[PDB]
Amino acid sequence: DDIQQLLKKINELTGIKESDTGLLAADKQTLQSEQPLQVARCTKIINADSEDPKYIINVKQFAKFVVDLSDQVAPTDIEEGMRVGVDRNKYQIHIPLPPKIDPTVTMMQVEEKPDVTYSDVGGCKEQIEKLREVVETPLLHPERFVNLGIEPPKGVLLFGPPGTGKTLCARAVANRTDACFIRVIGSELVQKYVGEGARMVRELFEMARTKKACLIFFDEIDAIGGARFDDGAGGDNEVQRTMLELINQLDGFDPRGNIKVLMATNRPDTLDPALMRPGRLDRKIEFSLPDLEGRTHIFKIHARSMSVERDIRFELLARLCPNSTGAEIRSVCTEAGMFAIRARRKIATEKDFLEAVNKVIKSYAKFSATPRYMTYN
Amino acid sequence: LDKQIKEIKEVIELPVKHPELFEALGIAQPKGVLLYGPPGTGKTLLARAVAHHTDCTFIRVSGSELVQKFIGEGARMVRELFVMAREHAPSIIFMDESEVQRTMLELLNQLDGFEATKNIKVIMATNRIDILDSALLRPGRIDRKIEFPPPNEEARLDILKIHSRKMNLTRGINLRKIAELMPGASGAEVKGVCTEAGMYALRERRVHVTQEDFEMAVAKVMQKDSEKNMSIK
Amino acid sequence: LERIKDYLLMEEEFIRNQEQKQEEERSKVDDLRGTPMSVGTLEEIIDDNHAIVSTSVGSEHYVSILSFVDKDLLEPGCSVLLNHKVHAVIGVLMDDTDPLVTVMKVEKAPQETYADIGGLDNQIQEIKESVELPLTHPEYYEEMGIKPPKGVILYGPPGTGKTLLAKAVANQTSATFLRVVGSELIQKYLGDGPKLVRELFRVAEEHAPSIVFIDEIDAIGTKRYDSNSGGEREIQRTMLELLNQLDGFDSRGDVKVIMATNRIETLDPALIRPGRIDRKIEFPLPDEKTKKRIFQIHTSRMTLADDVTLDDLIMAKDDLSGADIKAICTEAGLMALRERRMKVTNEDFKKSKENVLYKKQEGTPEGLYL
Amino acid sequence: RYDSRTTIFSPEGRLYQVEYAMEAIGHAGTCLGILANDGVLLAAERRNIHKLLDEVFFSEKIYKLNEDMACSVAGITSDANVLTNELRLIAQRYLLQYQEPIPCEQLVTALCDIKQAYTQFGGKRPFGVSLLYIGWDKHYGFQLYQSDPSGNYGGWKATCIGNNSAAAVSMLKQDYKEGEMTLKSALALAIKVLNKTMDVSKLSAEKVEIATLTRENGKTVIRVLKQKEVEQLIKKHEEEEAKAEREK
Amino acid sequence: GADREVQRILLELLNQMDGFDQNVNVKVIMATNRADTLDPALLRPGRLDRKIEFPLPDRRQKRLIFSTIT
Amino acid sequence: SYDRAITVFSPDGHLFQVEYAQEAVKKGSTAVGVRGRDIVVLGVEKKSVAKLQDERTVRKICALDDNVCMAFAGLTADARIVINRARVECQSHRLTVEDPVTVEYITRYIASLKQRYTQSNGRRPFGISALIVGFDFDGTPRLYQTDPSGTYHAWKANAIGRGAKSVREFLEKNYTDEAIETDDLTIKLVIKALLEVVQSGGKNIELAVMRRDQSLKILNPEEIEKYVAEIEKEKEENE
Amino acid sequence: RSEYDRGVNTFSPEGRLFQVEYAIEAIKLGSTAIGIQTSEGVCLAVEKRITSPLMEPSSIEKIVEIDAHIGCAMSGLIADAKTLIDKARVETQNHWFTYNETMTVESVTQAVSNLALQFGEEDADPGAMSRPFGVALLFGGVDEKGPQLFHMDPSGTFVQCDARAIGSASEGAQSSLQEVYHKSMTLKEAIKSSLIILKQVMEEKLNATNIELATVQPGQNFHMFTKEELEEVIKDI
Amino acid sequence: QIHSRKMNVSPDVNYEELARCTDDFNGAQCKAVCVEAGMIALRRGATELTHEDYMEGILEVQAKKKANLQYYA
Amino acid sequence: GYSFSLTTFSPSGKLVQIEYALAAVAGGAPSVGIKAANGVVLATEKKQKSILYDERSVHKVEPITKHIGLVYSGMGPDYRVLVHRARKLAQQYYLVYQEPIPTAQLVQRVASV
Ligand SMILES: Nc1ncnc2c1ncn2[C@@H]1O[C@H](COP(=O)(O)OP(=O)(O)OP(=O)(O)O)[C@@H](O)[C@H]1O
Ligand SMILES: Nc1ncnc2c1ncn2[C@@H]1O[C@H](COP(=O)(O)OP(=O)(O)OP(=O)(O)O)[C@@H](O)[C@H]1O
Repeated sequence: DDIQQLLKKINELTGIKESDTGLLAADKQTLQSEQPLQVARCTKIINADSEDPKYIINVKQFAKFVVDLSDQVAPTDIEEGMRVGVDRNKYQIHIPLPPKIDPTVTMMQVEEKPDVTYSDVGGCKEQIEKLREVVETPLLHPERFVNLGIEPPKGVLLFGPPGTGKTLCARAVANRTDACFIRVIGSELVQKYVGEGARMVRELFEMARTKKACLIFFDEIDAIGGARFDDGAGGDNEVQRTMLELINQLDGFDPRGNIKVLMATNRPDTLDPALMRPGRLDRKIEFSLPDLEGRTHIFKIHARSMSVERDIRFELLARLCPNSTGAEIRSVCTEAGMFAIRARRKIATEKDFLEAVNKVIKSYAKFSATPRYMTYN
Repeated sequence: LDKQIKEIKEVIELPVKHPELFEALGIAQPKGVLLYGPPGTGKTLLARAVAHHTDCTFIRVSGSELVQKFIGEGARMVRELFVMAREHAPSIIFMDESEVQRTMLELLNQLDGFEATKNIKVIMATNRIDILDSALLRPGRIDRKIEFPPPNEEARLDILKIHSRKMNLTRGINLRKIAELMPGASGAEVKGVCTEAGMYALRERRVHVTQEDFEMAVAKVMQKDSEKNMSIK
Repeated sequence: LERIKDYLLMEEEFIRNQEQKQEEERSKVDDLRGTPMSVGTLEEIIDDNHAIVSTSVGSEHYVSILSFVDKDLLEPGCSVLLNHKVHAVIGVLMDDTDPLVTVMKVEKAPQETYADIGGLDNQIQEIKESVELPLTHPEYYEEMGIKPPKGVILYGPPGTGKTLLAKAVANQTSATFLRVVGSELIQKYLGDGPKLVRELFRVAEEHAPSIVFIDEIDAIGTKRYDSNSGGEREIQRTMLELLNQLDGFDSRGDVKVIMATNRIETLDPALIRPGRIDRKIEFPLPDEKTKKRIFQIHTSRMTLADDVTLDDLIMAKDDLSGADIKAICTEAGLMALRERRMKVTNEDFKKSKENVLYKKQEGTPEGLYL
Repeated sequence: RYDSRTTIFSPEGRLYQVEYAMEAIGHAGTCLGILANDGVLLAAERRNIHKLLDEVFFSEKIYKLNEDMACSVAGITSDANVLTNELRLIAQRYLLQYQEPIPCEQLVTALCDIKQAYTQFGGKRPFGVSLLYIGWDKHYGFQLYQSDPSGNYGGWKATCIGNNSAAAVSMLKQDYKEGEMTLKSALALAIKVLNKTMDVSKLSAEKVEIATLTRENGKTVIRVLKQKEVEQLIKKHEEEEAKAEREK
Repeated sequence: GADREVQRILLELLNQMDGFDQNVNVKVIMATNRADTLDPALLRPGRLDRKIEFPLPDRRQKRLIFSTIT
Repeated sequence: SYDRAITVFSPDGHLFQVEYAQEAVKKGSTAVGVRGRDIVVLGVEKKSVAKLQDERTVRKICALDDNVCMAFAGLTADARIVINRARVECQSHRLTVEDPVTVEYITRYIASLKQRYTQSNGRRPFGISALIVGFDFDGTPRLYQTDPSGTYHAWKANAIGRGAKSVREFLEKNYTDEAIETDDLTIKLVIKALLEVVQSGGKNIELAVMRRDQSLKILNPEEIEKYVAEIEKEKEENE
Repeated sequence: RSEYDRGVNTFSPEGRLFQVEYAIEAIKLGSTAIGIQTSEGVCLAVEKRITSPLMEPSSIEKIVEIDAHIGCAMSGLIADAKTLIDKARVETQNHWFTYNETMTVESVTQAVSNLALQFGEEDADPGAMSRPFGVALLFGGVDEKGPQLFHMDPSGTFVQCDARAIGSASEGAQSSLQEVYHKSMTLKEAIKSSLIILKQVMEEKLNATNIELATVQPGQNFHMFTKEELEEVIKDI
Repeated sequence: QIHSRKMNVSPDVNYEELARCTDDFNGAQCKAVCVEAGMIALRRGATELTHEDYMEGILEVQAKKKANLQYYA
Repeated sequence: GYSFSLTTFSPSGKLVQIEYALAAVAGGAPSVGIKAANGVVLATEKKQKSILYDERSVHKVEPITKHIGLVYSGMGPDYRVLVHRARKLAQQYYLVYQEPIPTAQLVQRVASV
């Protein structure tokens, strides 16, 4: 109780301290001019007329306004189908407005480069090769394709078991793309308003068209309504419209033109048939569980950073992993280091990995990995 | 159901009235009640009676799922109900159903015991305990699982007297025999015997209920079902 | 009667929290700012200082900015504050996250350290190496070359106290702890719910070291089954956004995820994979030694008769959970109070176990058969 | 899931179809037996009593299988008729080969091996019948046995199978005395156990079937008590309850 | 389960039927020949208090129906 | 692939229905066996007396022939069938070859019967893992165990049934050349190993001994108690 | 897979036979066995992988004697291997009985394969072998032609191999074998080579209990249970 | 043939056999076999596309993938 | 999965297919049997769907032995098969024991069929 009193006394002391403690030219001349300065609400012109132009503008939700040009403007500068700013009080186009950037679509563009080389991805040479000629070689050297008169697929679908490396390869392509890479946020495409997301998909293609040669990565295609049950309830009707808008813009009545689309799905079966149909996505690069040479290579790349005895045999460790995804092989390397940290040995040994191989695969409830059955030897 | 009432009083009335006794004991107050009866007789009467004699806010949430991810509202059935119970610190919530899985999980996280103020006692009163999820049945979420048995011959007499209080029973009526005549009654059935017997008098245009009227009513309330040649086994 | 001092400490703490302009420069800004200021998105930036600002009414008029403290913070997607009438950008953009995200952040953990938990020591070791140890001693992981495991799943039968480990982590964590149920993403509006998952993660990155607890993850992500009837849960889209945040392009920075499920088989394979849950922790029903520590901890702060045999209750009955042990201890105290004895006899504990375990009926004729 | 074929084994090594059949025995007339020093007894509940049904057949749930053995059947009616015939056949087949009445444990093991086979072979469903065996053999004396649809069997001083078996087993375990059963006392235990297990009030003679096996003059004399004999035992139990009144 | 949702309706109706405005009783008349919604709980006194079974018109009852229609 | 069907394989390569049969063995009462220089001994647990039930009928340890005895762990009825077939073969081996069945032959016969059920649908693999301990002609003591998979192995000492793994770990440390030194010391090793997983019941043990020159005898309950007391005294002496 | 793996009766749309491939997978569960054929003779080496100290080493039979001139090594299901091993033992003796001569290693491999092929003939012993066997057998023997090593697979397919590996780590062993094997290798050189490869591909250290070795050469008989020389050869290497 | 008109197909290629192999193929998939065959020849640096290159395209379009499996040889 | 087979047990009660067979028996022409002190009288409702059907052709009450007769309610084709088998078993008894089959025994033998 005395110890509790000491804390209460400490709180009382803090209360005494708090009570005792209690006991640019922009903000100058410019403000006087700024308050009178008038506003000009943005609006979009749809048409123009002879003699008095009488340009009629839809504000954005208000009305079609027949507004004459403002006195201090050039009639030629105001143009049909051009965003403009109209003062509410003077009801005239005081100043024209530059075209809307639509920043949310601009945000999805990667802009930065992920620092992953193709070297880090391992055990999938064939999958890398297939991606190289739909992503890097057609863009880097189109002449070879033209010589055989063969068009590039212009579309790729990466599908495989989870943790295989589909996205890891995609970030590697982004590192050396030498062309705009547009990662797409799947949730962003779904929107509260009906078909608001569909409008965004048109913008996505429009942005892609403006840039010359760009690759769009629709990771998690299932998020972008990648199914078309389209039942009578039509709960997914808004998303289904968004999916169809992507399909038409992707191909039909003039397709991507210079856009290569990379789509990655853990479950390929769920994807809607129209998207799966080629032309929209000509290549079907499925990633697969790595073979023993691949399993050794993934172990070597993951363990190169870790400090370990030089005599460790990755081939034995890979053999002990019968069907392991790349992520699980990475999990063995990290777990092996954690066991060495637990015993406080700075340099790990082969035994540490074997304990990890049991922990990452056998210890997990795989059941097949842990054997209690004598059955087979 | 006097023993059952006392257990209900221990879980709800005792912690709220005397928090210090629990602190002195060193035991955390019980926060869960489940009332389950195969007939289920008396489970609401206890919950409604607790509601009259409570001295605490009583919230009744026997409704199903209209909110959550339906076009309705979000987290109304569970997150909102607990927040309202927080505003009134002495609060008891009576649930009459395990509903849609996401909602049931939200009830479990609210009932886990993050309520430092607590003072929230849930008198869940649903029959068919077997169907109920083990996580809901887990003792921390529901401390007590009181069982309401079909009324015993003594109990049936007591229920018969309670529902015969206003009836003008003629002298010579044997209430004890009438309880014996209906075995394994559902209690509500004992209430039924009185209502049907009174109607026999009403059709006869008399307010004087008689022993025969109770006996005839016992037969009318009682229901018997049989099938023939399916008596294999 | 030392309670009065403790109550005073709590009241004093609340008072302390309750007790937690320039002569000309501030007054000029006060005049410049409107009595009501409306906050709206910034759509376009123009060098003249008149920048297009989007609003709920959509008036995007270019508006001058005169911010005394700084006007260089303007960015696309920033929520600028504008005068109700003039609509000019008043000054530094408002910087507050969405309200639903604010509720998750937890500053006070009721439970103490791992001391209350008993017999889950192996489970404690795993949570510490993934959560507490990397922050306390970052050098060890770098020297090994290992990158610390960032994700953990706690899976166990009901009442194994998986949540208790999470409460213990909250008690001793440098990282801000965001406690979000998996069932707290029921947003009715199409969209919004996957966006809320993005919001929780962006806040975690803003708070730098952070621990995310998602109790009852079964609701947010299970199976990833097809639409079937065509109702379309949209929950699968929400889970996919969480899957994207944990390991879907970019990086997770320094955010650690703890997730708890009564049933782990139902959870979809992609979510429960290395890279989203590097370490997996299993809580088994307590055995005998684990039961002894739990029984002692629950009865530590109560009157105990010499007659009571803690070992007898633990050995005689096998199957009771850690929560069940606490319930037996609370029930035993109530059993004694019925006899008006504050002290608890061995008889009370024996009666208590029977009352708590009446709903648990298991097994069929599997006795003579094997 | 792992149901249908008796052949499939659940991931927990459980044969659900066999388990379902063992649970099914519950929906059947109560059958109970007491070992009884100097005797043995089988008691059954005659369910489905109706005014029109004749009940001409001697017995209904009690069938002799040999000069010195008998069984009471609880389970699917058709399966019972199949098993009773086979049990009768095995008894005579042993007599033909060895000219001695079959030892009781052996008759039970043989039917149990047949019942066991149905569970191991895919085509057939497991038998839905469980039965109690009363007999005297020179090797082990008076014995009582129980068989299960699973094919497992056991020897019990007292046991019950149909309807409220657990209630009878609980009543039997407390009331039964080892070595002091003394036949007439065992008959009383049966009437008292029957009153508790049956929901029937007053345990009328028609509802109960009692068969007693005794060794008289070196010859087993299986007898099914007539209604008048059953009635006197019921009246004695009722009188004993009247003596219990006031004292209880 | 699918069937569970229909069961949820039976529970919701049972909760409403319980005791409704005693004196201003909301009398409920049910004519469903369905055993699935005919749970013992619906048949319990306090829910469907009175049960009336309608026999096929026999002689005399038929004579009345025929006379009225003719 | 599919768990339900004895013959369907799995993409990994497993006949799951056979493995599901092994589970029934684990749920069976624990049984242990040791190979002694002259006294091979098998121990059983879980007498599990049921009050009004006679225990002569329960027979977890059943002899197959004079020189060979067996203890089953798993479904009781399936075990009765395998024991009887093994008993018939032992007599038939004497009719076909006038020499007593070597222990290996009867274990190979039991393995073959078990494998034949595994091979085709329409039959359920037997849920038992019998331990066969006996002395062959030429007086060599041997212990073998048969899995439900139809495999058979020879073990110096082994445990089957509930808590078999715990008993084996105990034997790994306890089993030594010294322990089999004396006939009583071998009986003691079975009792000590059985006691660890038999709980504190003590009475719930039915160790049976094969003299390897005489016949199988089930130890008297009193004799078993005397060994248990002797073990307690030795533990006290160590303290 | 994607269905069509329910029976060997069904055929894949691709035309592949599933179940036969699944049985080929079962061999991987087996311990590695390495066989090298040289003019001096055939050497067979196996990883015993003893599960427990208590279990007797002899009961695990990874190398067995089909006949004096033929020895076999099995990776895969133990029970399945026994049925095939018995047939080879009866057949070698029956060929002696009918033809008074030693059966060639290739002919025994062919005879065993004939039973292996009947995954579902639907005529032979109906109710037997409804599924493919899961064992790969390496048959090493010296016949009239000379030392010969033959590998059979669960699908009834057999081939003569100068050097071969079966079981888990077979893939690793084969790659090592191609580098080590040469036509002039002596049996002694091959025996050292097999254990060196076995040590690299087995997690446990190659102690004498861990590895069982066998050698059949024209001058001697089966001699396929080197005993206590398992210690001698390992120590020298 | 219509899609491959631009590409330098060998005269040896027989479209009818390829068509018989491509059962249940949508027209776009038939175009895909031609497009992939051109890249497959490009990978080996072939001046012209042989029938076997077209067969490889059919497998890649089906995503079947091909390898020696034994139990076949 | 249950109610489609008689080879599998109900996951609780009894095989439904036998109960469905009882439903077909219930959908049958009424059959009344009255045992009396000196005899047994059996009867059935034989109504032809149309006047054309001859009432002197197939007979619902058919003798099985001189002293034994059978009546049926249920599917008519199935009855003829058991009418023949019951009659045959009565003849096999006469050949084996030279006595007309007792009625109780015939019922047991017919039931086994
Ligand atoms: N072949 C590989 N080489 C290197 N690292 C790999 C490989 N495969 C997986 N990884 C590891 O797994 C993670 C990469 O997973 P990635 O980003 O490809 O997503 P994914 O899990 O395949 O996608 P999804 O969840 O959609 O199935 C990283 O930890 C990476 O190091
Ligand atoms: N002991 C009793 N004394 C008097 N009336 C009783 C008694 N028990 C039950 N009743 C009457 O019968 C009704 C039966 O209520 P019961 O609990 O069976 O169902 P309910 O009202 O739907 O509640 P719940 O859903 O919790 O079971 C009571 O509401 C009351 O009207």
